[PDB]
Parts: sequence; C-alpha cells; structure tokens
Amino acid sequence: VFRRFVEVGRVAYVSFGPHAGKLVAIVDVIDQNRALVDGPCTRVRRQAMPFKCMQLTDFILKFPHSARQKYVRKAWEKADINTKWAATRWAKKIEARERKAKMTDFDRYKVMKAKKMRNRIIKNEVKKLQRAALLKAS
Amino acid sequence: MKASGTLREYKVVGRCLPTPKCRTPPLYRMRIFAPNHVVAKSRFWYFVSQLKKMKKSSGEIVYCGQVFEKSPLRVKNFGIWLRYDSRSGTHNMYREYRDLTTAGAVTQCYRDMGARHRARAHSIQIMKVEEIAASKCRRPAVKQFHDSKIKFPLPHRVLRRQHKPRFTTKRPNTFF
Amino acid sequence: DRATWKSNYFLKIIQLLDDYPKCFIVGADNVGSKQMQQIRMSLRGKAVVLMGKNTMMRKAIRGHLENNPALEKLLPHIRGNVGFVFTKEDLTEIRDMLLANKVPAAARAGAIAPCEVTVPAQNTGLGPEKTSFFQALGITTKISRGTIEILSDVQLIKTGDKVGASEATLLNMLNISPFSFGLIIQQVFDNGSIYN
Amino acid sequence: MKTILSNQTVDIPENVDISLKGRTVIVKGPRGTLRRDFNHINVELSLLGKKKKRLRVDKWWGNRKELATVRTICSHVQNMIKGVTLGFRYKMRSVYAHFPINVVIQENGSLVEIRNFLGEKYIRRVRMRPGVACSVSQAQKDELVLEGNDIELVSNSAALIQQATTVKNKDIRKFLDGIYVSEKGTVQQA
RNA sequence: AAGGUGGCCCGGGGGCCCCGGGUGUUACAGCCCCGCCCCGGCAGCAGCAGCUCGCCGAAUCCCGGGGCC
RNA sequence: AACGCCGGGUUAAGGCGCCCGAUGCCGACGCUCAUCAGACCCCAGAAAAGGUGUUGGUUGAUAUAGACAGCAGGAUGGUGGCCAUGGAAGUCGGAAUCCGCUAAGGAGUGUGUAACAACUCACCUGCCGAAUCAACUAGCCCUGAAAAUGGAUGGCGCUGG
RNA sequence: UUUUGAUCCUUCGAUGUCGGCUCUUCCUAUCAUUGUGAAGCAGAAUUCACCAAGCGUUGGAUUGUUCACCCACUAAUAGG
Ligand SMILES: [Mg+2]
Ligand SMILES: [Mg+2]
Ligand SMILES: [Mg+2]
Ligand SMILES: [Mg+2]
Ligand SMILES: [Mg+2]
Ligand SMILES: [Mg+2]
Repeated sequence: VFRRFVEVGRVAYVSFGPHAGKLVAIVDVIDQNRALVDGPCTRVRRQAMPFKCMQLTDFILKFPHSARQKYVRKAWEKADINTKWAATRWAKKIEARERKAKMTDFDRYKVMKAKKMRNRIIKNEVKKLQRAALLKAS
Repeated sequence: MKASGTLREYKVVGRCLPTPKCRTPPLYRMRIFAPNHVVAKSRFWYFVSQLKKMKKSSGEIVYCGQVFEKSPLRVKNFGIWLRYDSRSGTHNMYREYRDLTTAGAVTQCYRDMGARHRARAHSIQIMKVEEIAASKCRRPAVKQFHDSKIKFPLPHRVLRRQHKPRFTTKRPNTFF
Repeated sequence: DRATWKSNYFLKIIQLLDDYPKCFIVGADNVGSKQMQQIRMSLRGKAVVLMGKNTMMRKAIRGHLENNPALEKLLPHIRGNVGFVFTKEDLTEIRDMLLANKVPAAARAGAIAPCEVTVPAQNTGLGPEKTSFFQALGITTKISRGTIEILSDVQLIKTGDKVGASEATLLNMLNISPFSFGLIIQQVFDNGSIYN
Repeated sequence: MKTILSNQTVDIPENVDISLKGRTVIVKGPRGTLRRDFNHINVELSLLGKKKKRLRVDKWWGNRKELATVRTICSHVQNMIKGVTLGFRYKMRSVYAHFPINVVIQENGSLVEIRNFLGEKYIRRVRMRPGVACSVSQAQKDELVLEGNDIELVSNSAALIQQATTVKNKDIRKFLDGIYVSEKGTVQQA
C-alpha cells in the first residue's frame, strides 16, 4: 500500500556514500535504477545517483523535470523545506544518536546518576499504583 | 582488449610518412573508444590496416587527444551500430541505449553484449555512434521513459548491511 | 497496397461528399452482394452507394468538418450495419425502393429473431423419409398412403430465439425467408436536415 | 523486459458489498459469502471510489510471467460475483445405449449412488463437494442438476462423477456410454 | 519544437474546488538553436559546495605513528 | 618458480560461503528454474536434429486517414470459362487466372465431390480500438541421453548465487 | 564393451589354466503380472509405446561341451 512515490521534485535523505546526511531532490529519471539528482542549498553538486542508496520522504517541491538549478534554488527557499525538516522527529532522533557518540565520560557519569534516581521514583509510584488497583478490586 | 573500468573517447589522426613519390599524403581521423592512448593507437592501426595500405612502422601518428562530453548534464539516448563475430558466422546489429555520455553508453553496450551473447570484447568493432532523438528511437524499453509524469515505487527492499548486527532480536521489515 | 487503397477511399469520399450534399443512411444488413448488384443495377445512374471502415469514415468526416459541416451529423449515423446512399435525383422514391428491395434468401439457423418465425403446414415433397425431424418437435404428420400429410399447424419459433438446424431445415427446403436479408433505413439527410 | 506498469479495473454493481484484509477478499450479498486468498500472487488491490463502483489492481515492474496474474484475478472475482448473486446450474445428461443406468441420490444431494453401469456389480458411491446440491430435475428423464456458488467445487465434483463412470479396456469410440455435461448456466438469468 | 505550463473542449470527483482525456507554442511553468553587445561582464579554477570527468612534479615539500634489527 | 642456516617486508600462477589463512566491499550491469540443472588450461566424456520455454537481433509486409483475432451474415456471379480431355464446370493432367458488386467473393482449402448437393474454405459488413503478422539467426534451458559392490562439481551444500 | 580382432604398460625366484554342480547379490535394453496411453482395436485373440526390475522365468532325450536342436506343462519358459 504505497504511500511515498518517486516523483520529480521529491526530496530524499542520503543514507551513505560521500554525501551522507544530506538532503536532495530527484530531478529526473534515466532508467529503472539510476536518476539525476541535485541539492543546491545543502552543498551537493548536480550528479547521477542510484535509487539503491537513497531513501525517499514525503515532501514534493514542485518544478519541471529538466529545470536548471536556478528555479530549484528559488523553489527550495520558497517552500522553506529545511525548517520543516528540523521540525520532523526524524532529525531529532538523529541528533540524539550523534550526541550519544559524542558522549563525554563526565556526562556519562552525571547521566548514570540521573537514571538511578528517576528510576527509583518510578518504582515507588508504580508499586503504589498496583496496590491501588488491588484496592479498587477489593 | 579488456574493457577495464570505463572508456574514454579519443580523437586519433595519423598518416603515412613522406616519400619521393608523394610528398604530402592525406591525414586520417578516427574516433577510438579506449582506456588510454596506448591501446588507442594500437586499435587505430588495426582499422587502418584493414582499410588502407598503412602500417604503424611505415607511418606515424600525428595526434591523440581526449574528447570531453560537451553536454554532460543533459540526458541522452545513444544509438550504436555494431559488428560482431559469433562462434559461427558474423552479424551486424543496431542497438539503442540510454545514458548520459558516449563512454557510459559504450560501456553499457559491452556489458549487455557480454550478457546476452557471451561476446568477448576483442571480437567487437564499433562503426557508428549517433545521439538519437526520442522521436527516432525505436526500442520500447527506451520509448516508455519519455513521459513527463513518470512514477514508480520501490516495492521489495532487500537489506544491505546484513552482517553488521548478524544477531538481532527483531525480524527486519522491508515496507516503508 | 492497403494504405493507398484507404487513401483512395478518402479520394472518393471527399469528391462525392463535397459535390453532392444529400444522403440516405440505409443499413445493408447481411444482404448478399448478388442481391446488391441487382439493387445497384436499379440505382446505377442516379445514386452512388457507400460502405467502409468506421475509422476511415471518422477521419474523412473529421476532415469534412473544416469545409462542409453538413456531414457533422453523419459521424454518429455510420453505426450498426450502416452505409451511405448518396443521391441527387429524388428522395422519397429512392427511400421506398431501398426499403423495399430485398431478395428472399435462406433462413439462418443461428441469428437472433426480431419477431416470431413461422412454419406453415405444407407437404414435404419426398418419398418415404425419416419422420423423426418433424415428429421430434411436435407437428402432426401422417402417412397419406406412402406420402406424408400434415394434420395441424403449429408455430415453432417465438420472438428472440435461436434457429436450430432442425427448425431451420424446412426453411432451407422451401428457400423462403420470413424476413429477407436486406438494407435498413436509419435517417434521411438533406443539406444539413435530418428526417426521422 | 521489465514492464514498468500494468493495471486493469473491474466496475462492480451496487448490490454487492466487498471488503478486504489486505489480499484476502471477502464478498457478501444475497446468496451468501465468499472468501478467497491470494497471498501467493503479490499485487496491489486498491478499493477506490464512492459507491464502491470499481476495483483497481496494480502491478509494478512485471515481466511476462508476472503480467499473466492480473486478468486471471479479474476473472476469478467476476465469477465470484456470479456465484454470490446468481449461482451456477451445471446440467448433465446420462447417455446410454442398451443398459439403463439406475441413479439415486443420498443425503439431500450430497452423495450419488450409480448402479447398473454396463451391468457391473460394483456400484459408484460418489461424494459431492461441500456447498453443493445435487438434484434430479423434473420434466426430464436423464438429467442431473448440480447447483452451487463455487464453480470450482461444482465442476470438480462433475468431473469426479464423469471419470468415475469410465470404460476400461474397451473401444471408447464405439462404447459411448456414461454421463456427459450438456448445458452450463445460471439459476436466475440476467 | 514538445516528453505541452498556464487558457480552451470532453469526461469523473466534490457543491466554487480536485482528478483523468483532447487540440495547442508561451500566457502567471520551461526547453532548443543563430546572430550582434571589449572571447558580453563578474568571482573561483581539475575547485572543502571534504568524490562531475584526467595526466604529472628539477613544474614539490612538510609533519606524525607503528613494527623489526 | 628452481634451494647454504635464519629475522623482517612484498609479490607470481592461483584464490577469498564453511572445511581452509583472506571481502563480515551497503561492490556495478545483466541472463537462467531444470520431477537427470550448472560450476575454470592439460581433465578424465557426448552429437546431428528439434522447442508458440524464454531473451535479444535481421529482413520483409501491416498500422491511428486505424488493421489482426473474435463472435455472427454472405462465403458467390461471366460460367458448363476456354484449350486439354471423356471432364475439371472450385477439387487427374494440362491450358486457364480476366471481370462485376465491391466492404470482400478463387475458374477455389478440407470433409465431401468425375463437377454440384450436404458440411466447409480465401475474401468483408456488424461491434471492436494499438500496435499486429510472417520467414530467418544466434544466446541460456529443455528433449535427443542405457549397465552392472553403495557414490561423488574434492565434501558439506548453493537458486537477491 | 557380454563377441571378436589391433596393442604390450603390469606380473615368468609361478595370480592354479575349459565346462558342470552349489550359492548370494546386482543391472534393465519389460517375456509375463499391476496401472495406463495408440492401433488398418466391434468382442475375443494380437501388435506399438510410457512409469516400473519389488516378486517369478521349469521338468527331460542326445553331445565333455558353453552354444545348438527337439518333447511336455506353463502366466511366462527375456537377455546379462
Ligand atoms: Mg581452496
Ligand atoms: Mg611391456
Ligand atoms: Mg608373484
Ligand atoms: Mg596361489
Ligand atoms: Mg527403462
Ligand atoms: Mg480386446
């Protein structure tokens, strides 16, 4: 039950390769397994790129199938995609992933202490709730 | 000739050297697809040898240059004419591929001829390469792509980085 | 070649249609060509008859729509077994002649029935033969001294019924169609004017 | 080659009320229900439109082998509609030369005893499939009538009785005995 | 000129708006080619918009890390 | 590729699922399903001829001014065509093979006929609406392919290899 | 490769050389049986072909004979 379709104008997130972590629009189709791609505002050159590597989102900035890079830059700024991106939850769990790699040892210790406490509180409240449901039953 | 990596296109010209009979022989140009100027010069000599009274020793090569793609970001539909040797017999072809560059296309031809006919690279001679317009394109695999509102999904998505866990709990999904 | 004969059809269709502006869209349904030659022999000089490929008429008429709009109403009319009957001489006499002229051909064991088909009571015209074809159905047939005689009259086929071979055989023997193969009128057309 | 796309629509009438859990289809109406699993086939079955007037069935990136599975579905669904609305009457006449075949029905048209076939002492206790109603017609001497919704089950049970009454070691071109299917039709016409 | 954008006509989906189909040449979307404006003019340049395509260093040098003796 | 006894580095021909050191590359493009599949010089075994299995090619006809199936209806007129002959009246031989309505109708595919009858054929109207048809060629697979202790792509096994 | 021939790599300080008897297992290119297709197959009888080798395939006169020929029963008196 397909929801996202490869349509000229659709935005894709680059999984791996040289241009990792970058957003980019599908300009055109060559064949079954190879497409013309360009992302002017994110510092990615006009180039070929196979569908294998990419994984498409639910945004479709509108432009003609052969439109030269000018009209794309204007349409991109016009829609203001980058901000809606940063609003998406996706990017947030990406930044979390990265902060977790960046995790310092001192922060790691402060975090362990925070966990320890937050979980003792939860344990207390949950046990009172279970006795409460028994009280409700009784 | 092994077609390693991806070909270039080279503009070779050459001639027979002067003689007392004829002081200024005519120049001859070709369009060699080849990885480098060394194998280019060799193949040039083979074709000239097939057509004209001319060897490498009796002559000299005047100029070998690389020739760039003058329109590399436009997409094109190339039309190739062939000449191949079967196990038994020889046969002419006309084949249409859909690529951006002459070199990328010629590569794709080599790989297709290899798949579909087990034709080894040495047997094959390239005789004409013409960029051809969508109107004049005959083959339906090409013809189907000329449509403004092309649309298709990615249905079954085989996983890559299979071994990076090698051992998980959750069975992997492939539907998004 | 077929491409040039079609363009030739376009060469007939444009000259007669531009010069003559008046057609009787009659329908030559299952009529034979020998019967057609007798009707053409009747309307040889005065009338000019036409059939053809439906799309051949579609584009010849779409070409006509730029110059003469009179054939705009013809596009839907060439449907069913339909053909044009161009005519200059007179309209009512050719309409009555075209509706009349039908040669009674053999009865078809298979086509649909518009109305009831009938089988009158009449002798077979043979010696001692197999009575099972008539007595299978339900018709009184007696052996009037050797020769078979029919007692009672019964109507076999009703409105909209497939004509079997057995029920077909007596019409094939008589060679007398209840309704003749023919040419059915659709609409009259006089210089951009429809007649029902 | 890999054909980018094929599809084919079936415009259904308003009487029927289909629904689907993915591939498994369910169809209800007057005569009853009909489920049918397609999990082996791998296609997109979109049920679009108000008044449920049409089914559409996509098939992305198919080769010659995979294109054949579209129209086969279209037809299986259409026959399913016939089975729910109208049903299926399979007629079949008992042909014989000399020895008459004494037929009798057991279990309200579920089972069929067939005696005195070629004067054989063996007797053929043929069992019909579930959801099938055997019945001897009236106003006809040699006439079975098999009624039901599913054409598959009906027709298989027909062939069961047909191949059950088969002449072994004999010239079949001459000995033209046994039951044979004559007229396939429906219970109520349309 | 067209892999046809707005306009026009037909449908099909809603009660002015959305989706298919048909002509057609810029109109509130574009593409293609020739000529003339100091190779039209401006940075930058085999481009850290860290991989659009190469061959090289008397036209090239520096720093760091591991192993063995 | 040629050797005195050793430490370190790098290579050749071969290879990199596990046995068995090495890809646990996010490697690139394609073909193929086998109720006897296939797997690397010398090598330890198989062919001519087929295939509406399938993938490509060539040539020649057909196509939007719109076929080819399909269902139906006609499915035939000069005419018993002349020469042969005995008769070719559509259906040994042999000469014939032009015309008509035309949407199309042969001096005729079969059953059945010395030729008609009866059933039946090429050819076209009705609806139908885009691509269709014929002959060749080479690629993989299959058929063609039978022997004796229980048995061998090196084994295990392998079908997004 | 169950005939026959062509060859000489192995063994001549020795591999016991023809037939019959007895006994096991094995191959299938199916003689018969089981199931089925095709016949110039009406039934009977008889021919051709597919799956299939699990179970059967004799008693005697003459000849050292293997082989050959014959009498008698049989469902069958197939081959290695
Ligand atoms: Mg190894
Ligand atoms: Mg020796
Ligand atoms: Mg010894
Ligand atoms: Mg000894
Ligand atoms: Mg065998
Ligand atoms: Mg018998």
